Amino acid sequence: TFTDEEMMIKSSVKKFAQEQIAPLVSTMDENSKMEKSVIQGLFQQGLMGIEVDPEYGGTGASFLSTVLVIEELAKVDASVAVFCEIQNTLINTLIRKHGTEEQKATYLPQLTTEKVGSFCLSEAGAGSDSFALKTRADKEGDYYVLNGSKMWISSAEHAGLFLVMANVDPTIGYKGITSFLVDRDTPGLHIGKPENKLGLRASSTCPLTFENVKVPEANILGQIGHGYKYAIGSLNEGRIGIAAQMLGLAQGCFDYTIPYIKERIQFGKRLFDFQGLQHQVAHVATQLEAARLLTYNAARLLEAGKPFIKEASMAKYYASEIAGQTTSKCIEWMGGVGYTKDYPVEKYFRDAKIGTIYEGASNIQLNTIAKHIDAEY
Amino acid sequence: APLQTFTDEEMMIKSSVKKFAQEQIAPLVSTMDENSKMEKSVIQGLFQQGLMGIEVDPEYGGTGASFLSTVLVIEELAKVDASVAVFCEIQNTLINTLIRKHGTEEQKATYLPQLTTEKVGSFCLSEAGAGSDSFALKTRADKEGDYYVLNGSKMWISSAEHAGLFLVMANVDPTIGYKGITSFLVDRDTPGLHIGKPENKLGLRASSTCPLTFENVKVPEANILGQIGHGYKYAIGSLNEGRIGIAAQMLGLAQGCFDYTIPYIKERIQFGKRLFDFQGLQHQVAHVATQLEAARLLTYNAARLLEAGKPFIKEASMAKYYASEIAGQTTSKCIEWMGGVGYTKDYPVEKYFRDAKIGTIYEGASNIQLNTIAKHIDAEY
Amino acid sequence: TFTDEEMMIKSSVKKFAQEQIAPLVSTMDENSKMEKSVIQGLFQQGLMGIEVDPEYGGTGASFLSTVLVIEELAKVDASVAVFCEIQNTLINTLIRKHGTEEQKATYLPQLTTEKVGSFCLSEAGAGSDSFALKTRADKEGDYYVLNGSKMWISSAEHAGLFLVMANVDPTIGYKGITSFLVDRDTPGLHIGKPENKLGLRASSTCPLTFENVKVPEANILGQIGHGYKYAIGSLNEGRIGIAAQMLGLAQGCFDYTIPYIKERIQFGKRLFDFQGLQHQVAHVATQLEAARLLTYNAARLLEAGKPFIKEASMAKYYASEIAGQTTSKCIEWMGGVGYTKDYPVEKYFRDAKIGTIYEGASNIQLNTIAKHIDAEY
Amino acid sequence: APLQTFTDEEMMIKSSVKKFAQEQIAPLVSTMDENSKMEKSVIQGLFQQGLMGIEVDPEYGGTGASFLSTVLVIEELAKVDASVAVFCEIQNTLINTLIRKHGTEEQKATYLPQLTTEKVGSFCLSEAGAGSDSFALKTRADKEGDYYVLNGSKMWISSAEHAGLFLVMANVDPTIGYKGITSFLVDRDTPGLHIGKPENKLGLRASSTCPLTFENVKVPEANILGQIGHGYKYAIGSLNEGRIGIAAQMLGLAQGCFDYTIPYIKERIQFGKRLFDFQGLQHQVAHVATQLEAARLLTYNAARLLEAGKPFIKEASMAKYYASEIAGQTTSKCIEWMGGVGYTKDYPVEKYFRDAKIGTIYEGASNIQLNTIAKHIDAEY
Ligand SMILES: Cc1cc2nc3c(=O)[nH]c(=O)nc-3n(C[C@H](O)[C@H](O)[C@H](O)COP(=O)(O)OP(=O)(O)OC[C@H]3O[C@@H](n4cnc5c(N)ncnc54)[C@H](O)[C@@H]3O)c2cc1C
Ligand SMILES: Cc1cc2nc3c(=O)[nH]c(=O)nc-3n(C[C@H](O)[C@H](O)[C@H](O)COP(=O)(O)OP(=O)(O)OC[C@H]3O[C@@H](n4cnc5c(N)ncnc54)[C@H](O)[C@@H]3O)c2cc1C
Ligand SMILES: Cc1cc2nc3c(=O)[nH]c(=O)nc-3n(C[C@H](O)[C@H](O)[C@H](O)COP(=O)(O)OP(=O)(O)OC[C@H]3O[C@@H](n4cnc5c(N)ncnc54)[C@H](O)[C@@H]3O)c2cc1C
Ligand SMILES: Cc1cc2nc3c(=O)[nH]c(=O)nc-3n(C[C@H](O)[C@H](O)[C@H](O)COP(=O)(O)OP(=O)(O)OC[C@H]3O[C@@H](n4cnc5c(N)ncnc54)[C@H](O)[C@@H]3O)c2cc1C
Ligand SMILES: CC(C)(COP(=O)(O)OP(=O)(O)OC[C@H]1O[C@@H](n2cnc3c(N)ncnc32)[C@H](O)[C@@H]1OP(=O)(O)O)[C@@H](O)C(=O)NCCC(=O)NCCSS
Ligand SMILES: CC(C)(COP(=O)(O)OP(=O)(O)OC[C@H]1O[C@@H](n2cnc3c(N)ncnc32)[C@H](O)[C@@H]1OP(=O)(O)O)[C@@H](O)C(=O)NCCC(=O)NCCSS
Ligand SMILES: CC(C)(COP(=O)(O)OP(=O)(O)OC[C@H]1O[C@@H](n2cnc3c(N)ncnc32)[C@H](O)[C@@H]1OP(=O)(O)O)[C@@H](O)C(=O)NCCC(=O)NCCSS
Ligand SMILES: CC(C)(COP(=O)(O)OP(=O)(O)OC[C@H]1O[C@@H](n2cnc3c(N)ncnc32)[C@H](O)[C@@H]1OP(=O)(O)O)[C@@H](O)C(=O)NCCC(=O)NCCSS
Ligand SMILES: [Cl-]
Ligand SMILES: [Cl-]
Ligand SMILES: [Cl-]
Ligand SMILES: [Cl-]
Ligand SMILES: [Cl-]
Ligand SMILES: [Cl-]
Ligand SMILES: [Cl-]
Ligand SMILES: [Cl-]
Ligand SMILES: [Cl-]
Ligand SMILES: [Cl-]
Repeated sequence: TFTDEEMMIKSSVKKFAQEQIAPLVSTMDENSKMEKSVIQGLFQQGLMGIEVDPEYGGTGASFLSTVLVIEELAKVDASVAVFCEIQNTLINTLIRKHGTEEQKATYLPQLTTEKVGSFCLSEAGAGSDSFALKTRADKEGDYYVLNGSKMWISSAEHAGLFLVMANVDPTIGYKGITSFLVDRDTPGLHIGKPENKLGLRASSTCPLTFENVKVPEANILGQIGHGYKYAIGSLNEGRIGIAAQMLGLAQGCFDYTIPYIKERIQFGKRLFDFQGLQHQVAHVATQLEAARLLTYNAARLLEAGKPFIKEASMAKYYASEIAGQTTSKCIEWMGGVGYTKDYPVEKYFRDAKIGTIYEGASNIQLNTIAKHIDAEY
Repeated sequence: APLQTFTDEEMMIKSSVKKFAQEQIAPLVSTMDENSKMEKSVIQGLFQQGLMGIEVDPEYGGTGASFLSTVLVIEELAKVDASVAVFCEIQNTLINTLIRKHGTEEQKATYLPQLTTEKVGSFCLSEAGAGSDSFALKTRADKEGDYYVLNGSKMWISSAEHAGLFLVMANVDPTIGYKGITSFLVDRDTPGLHIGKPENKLGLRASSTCPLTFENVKVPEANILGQIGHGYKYAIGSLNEGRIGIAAQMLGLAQGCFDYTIPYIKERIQFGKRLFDFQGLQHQVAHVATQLEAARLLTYNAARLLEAGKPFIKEASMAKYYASEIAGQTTSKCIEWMGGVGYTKDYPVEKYFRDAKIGTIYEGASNIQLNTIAKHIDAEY
Repeated sequence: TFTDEEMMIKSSVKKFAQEQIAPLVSTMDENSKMEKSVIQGLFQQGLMGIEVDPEYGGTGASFLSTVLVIEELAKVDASVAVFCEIQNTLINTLIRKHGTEEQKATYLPQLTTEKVGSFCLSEAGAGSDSFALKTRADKEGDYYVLNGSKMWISSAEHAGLFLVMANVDPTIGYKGITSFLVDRDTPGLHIGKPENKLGLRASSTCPLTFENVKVPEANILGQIGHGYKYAIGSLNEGRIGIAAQMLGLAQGCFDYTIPYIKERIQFGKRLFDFQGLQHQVAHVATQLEAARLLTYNAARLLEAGKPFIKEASMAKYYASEIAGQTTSKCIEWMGGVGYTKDYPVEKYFRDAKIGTIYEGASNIQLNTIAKHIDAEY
Repeated sequence: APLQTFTDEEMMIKSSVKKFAQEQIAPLVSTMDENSKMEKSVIQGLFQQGLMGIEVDPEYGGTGASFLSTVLVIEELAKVDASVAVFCEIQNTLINTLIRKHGTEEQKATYLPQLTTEKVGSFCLSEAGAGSDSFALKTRADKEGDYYVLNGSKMWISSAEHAGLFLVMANVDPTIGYKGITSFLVDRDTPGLHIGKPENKLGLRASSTCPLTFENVKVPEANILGQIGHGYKYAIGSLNEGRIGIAAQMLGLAQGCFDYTIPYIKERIQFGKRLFDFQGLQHQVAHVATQLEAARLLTYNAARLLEAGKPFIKEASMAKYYASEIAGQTTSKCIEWMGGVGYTKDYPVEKYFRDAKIGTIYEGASNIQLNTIAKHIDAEY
């Protein structure tokens, strides 16, 4: 039961996705390249500043709107959904919450209209162990020198803004981790070739290297040493976003597959009429239902200002795990055609597999959930 | 708002039941299980606390609360004793609802004040040859003057040992199949009605479960509940609601089991660590917690859909299937997390395990839930 | 494919179980009491000395014969099976392997004819962490004083011999653990009342208290400080025994249930003809087949003198887990009648649940398998 | 003796294929996957190593080895590349077996020497309207003098791009249903036979999978393989063995993936620990190891049952179902254990994952395997 605005935004995104994205899904996947038409369409439609204030060109909508947009996009293409998720839930939120009036006035208008941001936390030696990051920041008078590397950076290929976590004092561990706003065009910053991936292929995923990258002191986001707090704070909200992506992906796969099994006839009946298959369908539908409830409930808790971290982890864990199961089963229900790239279900399957890995792997979600359970008893 | 946000009345009712269960039920749980016998004090308490007429209008002695209140009461009772919870669920969700929905004004005035104050009802559908296939029931009702004569048998009748009222589904015209099935309000002490000995069961042992036989049982024509030949409709309609009620029971028992077990694994030490600090065990606990959360949301959402007058049958089936399946998994894992002590009757987790197993069988076995969900999915595409 | 002797032993055990045990299963379960007639029959049939040399009244059979016997008994009553498994795989084996010729001459003739043995490792503070056992043994000239308590001792109510693990020097930790042959009627040895259990109810499970229990130095089994090794060695073999018990229990439950679902009619069909149910049955059958192959292969690896520990753990883990799944499903396939004590499937379900707990709980089995996988690469 | 105790010849053949696969196949696996194109060198190499006539008698240029040897060759190949394994599986367990078991002495003398040395065969059963329902195939064979004229189409034909021989199931009398189905030996260069474009696939990409069409394809009556109208029996007979072959492929690919992943999780450090030392991950690994072990035993036992002339169809279905299902779970878990690198094509685990998914679909989808298993269980009680 959504507000009028939430319902309108959902219907608008559904139309946009069907008309502007669906025709391109296959070719974007094949060539690991999101089309400019889609990217600029997202900005044009106000989908890159959903919660940002209108004064900065934002839509001014609710967090649940962002969730419904992510879900609705992912029903067509999970790659476009995460592209939208990163901008809204990681980049925009961090700048909204911790930016100075100066930083907000500068960056938010660009971020709602044409500039793409990348969230730069992970390194080769700091994946699940994010706070072991070795990218360092040395204060030299009016600027900081950044040295290190990042790995797996989503949207980096054409990003203009990099939100970079770097340690200003490695002798104090994670409490030296600080957030920096870094412009693309700066000596020493290199964005490498996008990875060649199993799925999520249209979402660029690039290595970064920082060779004596110089960042003005005014480009520190928030307080020195609090960057670890901002990283995991934004990722707590990001887990709801990834729950929504995984949900939408799984739903889109399911929605496509049921009409097929209704129409396909073997042994004189609809595939849907074999009870073994009906039971698998019903089991999966129940899991999709549970996933949707967990995702929306986490979102509503966040909106209400209630504790939501355990619930966000629960949604991301469950939705990502059941998206793997849903997509795997849909290929089977389709049979042979499901194994071919002429049908969409094999892409949903390839895309879903990422969900149990990024924004905190499944084991990490369970660790977080257990910590919360320990504190409740 | 979040699914766990309740009205003031819902919150107050939940709180009262928690207190009542802990004070009046918990000390008797073990004895009742051991002896397969519900205590009169507990039955009296349920009535005295208003828990047998939760949604019934205050004009008939009821509390006039929401359906979600009934769900919360069942859950809360089941955290302490699943057998007491089903006793409450049958009265509210099957018996009272059938009469509230399909009774004449005279029938409501006559039966509801008794059902809210002292009289227990039994729902009588199933037979030896008609379990999942309920509408193959062979109990027949033959019209003689202004009465019907009932002949046949029923099986698996819960609360029969104490019930004053039996809501009996019987066929008035077996040649038209299910469309002959009719609901009858049969009083306990009607000549020809025999209540057999209670089953010796794995769990839910304090809830009496008895066979019935009908030998020329005379029932006035006025004692038909609703329209002749619509008994099948009324039975399954009430069971659609009862499925949310069984979801609530399964949820509550799984939660009670889990809540008991976590403090133990935090306290118990092996290899110098709390059991809770073994990551394998932690992951299992977190996975189970997630399933409990999903089961809760499914159950409450089904209840809210029902309250909003929205379609709820698929969702009720989803809640019952899911809650019952994860109640089995939850209780099975809790025994393991407890270790050896979990396998003994000196601890409560083995009873929760035995009790949970019924949830995938009664009020429509799991396969039947899946068949129902599939029918709705086919209609949606 | 088995040897002529293995086939003959299996066939005679099947007969003995159906004629002498089956009629008593319900009552033994209801009363939590093993019948003396059943115990006498086990000894009389040569089932309590399966691999013991004929010198000592044994049957002189193979280890796989012991596995087949435990499986066949468990098809009728898991409680009777474990009684047999403890005697053969834990007690007899330890005395055969580590006994002096005088100890063998004394105890093995008794253990094959009338005397029941109990294996005494676990304590309240030492279950999974067995080697944290606090029962101590002090040498006082020609004897050892044992002080402490044990928990969960199977067969204790009837046992004339207790094989006890006690620590002779706790500063050395587990390397002080030593094994002692203790006669029932020794002062200071108190056997508590049997546990009131969920299942395996006919197998007595008692606490023991050792208040200054004096064991002659002649009654040390093996070398001092090597008791930890004997304990876990016998338990490696015991794990194959419990796999066989769990296999038999699950197979007996399955074998009972299939005729019912073929005979029972709903909606004008045999229950067996509903495809959802068929698929569940076929899935369980596949797991039963896999559990059997794991159990027998582990047994053959032991007999061939090949490494078998990883394989024994895999068998016990898998067979116990699928015994729980099989019995849970069988109740569902039977419907209402499966939930009543008038039918046998609810007992199989209560009995199966102990399989993932005793003889090293599932998590411990997985830790062991992981240690071996670690060593293979 | 344990199921992993082989004959000296079986051990020798396993070792030989391991060496061949590592030296001749491993370097090319990524290119073949990327290009969807099997390399000529690999196919030539399979023939040269004697891997395309494993069980064929030496009088026809075969090795005359055991069926378990074929299983071990398939397993060992799939550890490196499941596409190459299926290429070998079809030739040995479908094509060579059909002709060995049901060919005349003349057909054996003509075809087996070709098939053991240079000629690839395709097995042509499935159609767009006849997948799981194979025997609903509509390809017709009409008698015209001493010849049969084939008309229709096939779908999903593996190895078609390279095949010189097509074993085609066609119905000579559609009015008698499945009893009209007949196997035909059809040369690639027969007029009227057209091989369509290879499918663009999720995995198994180096194995060509093509549609066929038959326009008045004239076959001499001597080219019927076996008895007219028994082609349904021959086809499903060969598929019962092929199910053990696919079990072996799924087993080998899962094992290869597993074997690659364990050293990685031993060496990768996070939070100061090897990934292998996180107990949650350890338990997942141990669980997967147990499943692999169980799949191996099911696979080898089914093979040994077949060799002993014992009933093996239920066991073959159990092996294929179980191995395919756990290959999916194994490869899915390996990607997770690897983390980010597992999701990239620079590492080999994502290909195992994509390849494994075909296992639950071809050679009789999982549901069909369960149906077959159930039919045998019914006969046993
Ligand atoms: C396509 C893609 C896009 C991404 N997007 C971004 C991005 O935009 N910005 C960014 O900063 N990062 C991004 N990530 C990085 C992502 O968050 C990491 O891949 C993830 O955190 C896991 O790190 P890892 O790959 O180093 O795996 P590892 O940390 O090496 O984990 C491997 C396995 O070890 C297990 N494991 C690790 N630690 C524990 C533990 N303590 N307990 C139990 N199990 C454990 C994990 O659960 C996992 O199963 C992206 C990654 C990918 C693949
Ligand atoms: C303790 C207890 C209390 C009960 N309470 C009551 C009560 O108060 N009043 C009352 O009327 N009944 C009551 N029931 C009856 C209960 O609802 C039935 O046991 C249940 O509906 C199953 O019927 P059955 O036992 O005959 O099993 P069956 O119908 O024989 O089912 C056996 C198995 O077959 C499967 N199956 C059956 N049909 C299909 C199908 N079409 N497709 C796929 N699978 C199928 C089922 O899912 C199940 O797994 C109670 C039962 C018990 C055990
Ligand atoms: C009926 C019965 C009969 C028995 N028979 C005998 C007998 O004859 N003789 C005898 O000596 N003993 C016997 N046992 C004892 C049995 O072996 C123990 O109950 C078992 O080893 C577990 O010990 P615990 O009960 O203290 O549970 P705990 O050790 O407290 O374990 C509880 C849970 O914690 C988990 N856990 C513990 N350690 C770890 C770890 N390192 N990593 C991950 N998870 C962990 C366990 O897997 C389990 O899930 C019997 C027990 C029973 C119930
Ligand atoms: C890469 C590839 C290679 C192949 N190789 C060959 C080859 O060389 N030669 C050849 O002839 N064929 C080959 N096959 C065809 C393959 O065997 C079929 O795809 C398979 O039998 C499934 O048929 P289908 O694709 O039409 O799916 P369908 O028959 O439409 O099945 C779709 C789904 O419906 C379910 N279903 C169908 N019937 C039932 C039932 N009765 N009960 C319960 N569930 C049911 C299935 O289990 C599956 O989940 C190949 C296929 C592929 C994709
Ligand atoms: C967050 C992280 C890195 C912390 O692990 P670890 O180093 O073991 O953390 P801890 O020792 O428990 O705590 C360190 C600090 O983090 C905080 N913290 C840890 N998890 C948190 C969470 N989920 N939410 C908020 N704070 C958290 C702790 O409160 C502590 O801060 P303070 O000293 O100010 O109280 C880990 O749990 C995690 O989530 N890793 C995956 C990160 C991720 O999602 N990456 C994906 C990037 S986009 S694909
Ligand atoms: C309800 C029942 C018996 C019907 O099975 P079946 O005979 O296959 O039903 P159908 O042939 O699909 O339809 C029969 C009638 O019931 C209706 N119906 C079936 N399921 C229904 C449901 N869940 N809700 C409402 N109506 C339902 C049908 O619409 C039809 O009525 P109409 O002719 O008025 O449209 C079966 O689905 C079921 O739920 N069985 C278990 C019953 C149960 O829960 N027993 C427990 C008692 S307490 S333990
Ligand atoms: C065996 C036990 C107690 C060891 O605990 P743990 O902390 O892992 O011990 P470790 O540090 O691994 O090693 C201690 C010694 O035991 C040995 N050991 C451990 N597990 C072993 C096994 N499965 N087989 C053989 N030896 C084993 C080690 O080799 C070491 O001996 P050495 O010092 O001579 O090399 C534990 O893994 C276990 O299995 N617990 C359950 C015990 C059980 O089955 N109880 C049931 C009784 S009847 S229900
Ligand atoms: C075999 C097949 C096609 C037919 O199923 P179905 O319609 O239920 O067949 P049935 O009615 O049970 O029996 C039809 C005939 O086939 C026989 N048969 C069926 N399954 C058999 C099996 N597994 N082994 C041997 N014979 C079998 C029957 O005995 C009967 O022949 P007879 O009249 O001589 O006794 C189906 O079960 C199957 O296996 N489908 C998948 C086919 C496959 O593997 N395709 C892959 C090609 S390569 S990817
Ligand atoms: Cl803003
Ligand atoms: Cl991108
Ligand atoms: Cl009312
Ligand atoms: Cl009662
Ligand atoms: Cl789930
Ligand atoms: Cl001996
Ligand atoms: Cl005993
Ligand atoms: Cl399994
Ligand atoms: Cl030959
Ligand atoms: Cl090819």
